[PDB]
Amino acid sequence: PLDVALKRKYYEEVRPELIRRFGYQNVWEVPRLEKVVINQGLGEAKEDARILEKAAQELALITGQKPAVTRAKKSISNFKLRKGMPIGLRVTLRRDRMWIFLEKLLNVALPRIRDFRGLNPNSFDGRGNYNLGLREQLIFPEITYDMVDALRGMDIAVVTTAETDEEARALLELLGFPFRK
Amino acid sequence: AHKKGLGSTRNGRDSQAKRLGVKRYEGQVVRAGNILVRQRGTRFKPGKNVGMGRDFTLFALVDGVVEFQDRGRLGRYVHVRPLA
Amino acid sequence: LLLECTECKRRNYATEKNKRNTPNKLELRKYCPWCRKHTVHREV
Amino acid sequence: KFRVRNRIKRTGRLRLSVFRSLKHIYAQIIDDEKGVTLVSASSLALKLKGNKTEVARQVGRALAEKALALGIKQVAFDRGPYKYHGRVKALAEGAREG
Amino acid sequence: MLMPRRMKYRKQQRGRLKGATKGGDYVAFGDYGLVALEPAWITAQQIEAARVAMVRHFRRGGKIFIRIFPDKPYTKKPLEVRMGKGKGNVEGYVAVVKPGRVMFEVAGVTEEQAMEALRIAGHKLPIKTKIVRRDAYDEAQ
RNA sequence: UCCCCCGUGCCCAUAGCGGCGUGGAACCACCCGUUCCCAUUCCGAACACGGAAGUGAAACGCGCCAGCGCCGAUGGUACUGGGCGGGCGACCGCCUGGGAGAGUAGGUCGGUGCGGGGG
RNA sequence: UCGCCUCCUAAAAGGUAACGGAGGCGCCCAAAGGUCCCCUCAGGCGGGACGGAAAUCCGCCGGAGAGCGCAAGGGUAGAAGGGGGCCUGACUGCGAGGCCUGCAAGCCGAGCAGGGGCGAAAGCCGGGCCUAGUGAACCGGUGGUCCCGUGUGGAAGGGCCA
RNA sequence: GCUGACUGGGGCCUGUAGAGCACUGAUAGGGCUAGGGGGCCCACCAGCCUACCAAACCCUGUCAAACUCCGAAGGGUCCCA
RNA sequence: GCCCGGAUAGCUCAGUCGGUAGAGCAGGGGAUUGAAAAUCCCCGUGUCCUUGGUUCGAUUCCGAGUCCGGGCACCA
Repeated sequence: PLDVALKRKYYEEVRPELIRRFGYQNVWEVPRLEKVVINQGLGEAKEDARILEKAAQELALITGQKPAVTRAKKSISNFKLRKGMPIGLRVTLRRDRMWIFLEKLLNVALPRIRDFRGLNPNSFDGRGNYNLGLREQLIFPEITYDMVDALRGMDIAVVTTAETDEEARALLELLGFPFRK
Repeated sequence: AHKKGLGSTRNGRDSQAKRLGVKRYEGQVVRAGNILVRQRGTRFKPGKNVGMGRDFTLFALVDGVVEFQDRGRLGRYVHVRPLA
Repeated sequence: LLLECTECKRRNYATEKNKRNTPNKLELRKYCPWCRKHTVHREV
Repeated sequence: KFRVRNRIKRTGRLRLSVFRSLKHIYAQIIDDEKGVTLVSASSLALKLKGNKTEVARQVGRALAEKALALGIKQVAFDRGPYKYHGRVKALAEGAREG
Repeated sequence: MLMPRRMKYRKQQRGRLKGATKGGDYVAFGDYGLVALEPAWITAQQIEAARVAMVRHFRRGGKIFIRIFPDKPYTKKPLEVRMGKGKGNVEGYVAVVKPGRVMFEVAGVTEEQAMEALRIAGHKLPIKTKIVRRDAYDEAQ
């Protein structure tokens, strides 16, 4: 649907809180998610003749978008492969789809991380926006222990209107991000 | 009579000179065809009634008279203002 | 490798250059013959 | 940015520049060299319908008929950042072709 | 001995010595200079020699500022050989010096010690020298 | 003829960076959508279409500021067309025409053409 | 050492010698070509699971120091750079007019015709960002072909185009 | 058959002399300071210091045929005398 | 440029005169021994270089692309 929980939560709960905390004059000054770009590194797939198109069609279930097939820009003998035919797997989420993804991630996925004490509170640093990376991709509901074969982690960058990480920290913590105080 | 022995250099070359440069100047009457500049880049950019060949060579597209032009950051243009 | 080209099924020639190992095989291309205007041309 | 400046590919007389606003669409037949604008037609800025692409045809027709009068038969079609599509001035008229 | 650490080119043309100094012509560091009165190439071995004498004099004492630096290579064909067969081998390095160049400079010393030290050095140099102070050499506002 | 905005050229940084204020009636944007045209190596982000609730926050326009950037005399030198001198040489000097570069004073937070919409 | 290309020497047009300084060439690309449509670099500072000090991802700052097969120089993002779509103009018949120039070579070329390619169109396309990757004639070989064919018809063998 | 050299006025073209350090390198003294050496000193990996080697950055000083942000005098050329 | 000869297991190589894929050696285990060899036993390795085709099938027959091996010429 064109409406989801978090989306509602943002408007009818967080929006105001922030206007009250930091005293914004204009609706637009009030920070808002921009996007959540998620990406997998994949140092293999190159070699062992590995098609490994297993990861995108899989990823597509969790993110809800067919991911995009990213490739190496230099040649590195040291670290293998030569520009081009190379490997990496990246998807960009905005609007509803962005929301549905975070909804599930926060409300479900981070729960069944192996350890967990909260998300690292040093991954904005002024440079608004927040990064974190994961190890197991089966922590999401859609992924099952049957489906897996290799445990491919991922990086999650989440980008915002906030120009300082003060006001960005608030936004995420209030949207339901558990931070490791 | 004891002759000292010597070496060699690995140096003695240059290319054929290639006669680059402007071939007609401001206010020289020219016929269509006349090449106006032999150059190795866009040292001059082609203006009014000025074509440029695969080798960067500028040339009159009409029978006219040549004007030059510096446009600072836009560079230098050679034009042919036509007489008629 | 040096190379010639024939208005497939007769005369004419155009002459080029392929790189055998590099993308090469059966070189075919739509070129023009003065031999009544204009067809597909093969190597040889 | 939108550099685009395919208009920089102006080599041979009579530019029909087009500016498309979210709201409207405007267009002028410009003479370079002289640095001079001759004829000029607009969206509701020429007082016309509350639509869009269907308005574009009309502001086209409109531009042309005006210019025809003044001699102008033929030009070149611009809009710089155009993506030549949609809001198309496929008017009768002009001999700029297409 | 005293040479660059790299050069773009290994050998270079001899050239000439138009008058003047261009710059390096006013004091700037220490409180007494040794100035050039004639153009010359000064060789690293000379610079060094002078410098050492300076110190030796006011042994381990004040401070010294060597204001010319031998960047120019000095070629010389092998001994006994005839002409041609390319340029010669590089033997040393020179500093191009032209009248009014302040080649040395000293600080933290008595005028007596200084006067003298410099004189001494002027001897090791293959050109005529003069001693200087700190006049209207203060290009300020 | 005088404002303000929208296009579009010319001058080529005295037009710039950075700061600071302003402007939404009109323009313009951002915006509301993603049915339709058209789009994405994945994304309506971009491109594109249908819109008009909301904002001038962003971007754009207008003002102020010299910290940075840019420009920059006058004077005096360097160098030198041509004429002539000294030295054994490196090189130096006088005449008469030309005359920098650095630097000092100083200046600059642009100017202007055509066409449109609004007082 | 011997031909060719880049730079300097070369004294601000061109040209300029030496067994002067210092490097490259004798290839390469069926896409590294034509057109249309998109896109913008290297670095630097943050921030991010495997992950180096540059693997891929995000954000600022960054007019060009990236890149343009290869030497150098020139040029160049208002593309010559990168990506995609259809393509074969890496055309055939010609060439006003010029550069260069002892000769012979070398180089640029608008425009017209044929029949095409891309574009809505304006237009652009006679290979490649440019300057090396080359070898006169003679003598032969191929494939064509209005030609010649030693009394005639054909052959043999020549010429013509490639 | 007045078009020549040379001269006067106008207009283009230029990268030397000189100068400069904005690029490419070289470079003196000082400050700050990524790494690395080495003393303090321990494997809990940190941590403090260095009249040592040493990027960038700052201040002050320089050098260059194959450096140039800059640039004369002159030189080449066309027009009209 | 033109005519020959060849390709079969990791290596060197036998052959239906179109119906079987094999030596030898290296290689791995087992018997012998004061030993290392030579011995003696057992077990793995097959696009028979390549697509086509003749024929009831093909590994040997024919067309063929391919790579090495020679051989004889030629070079303005």
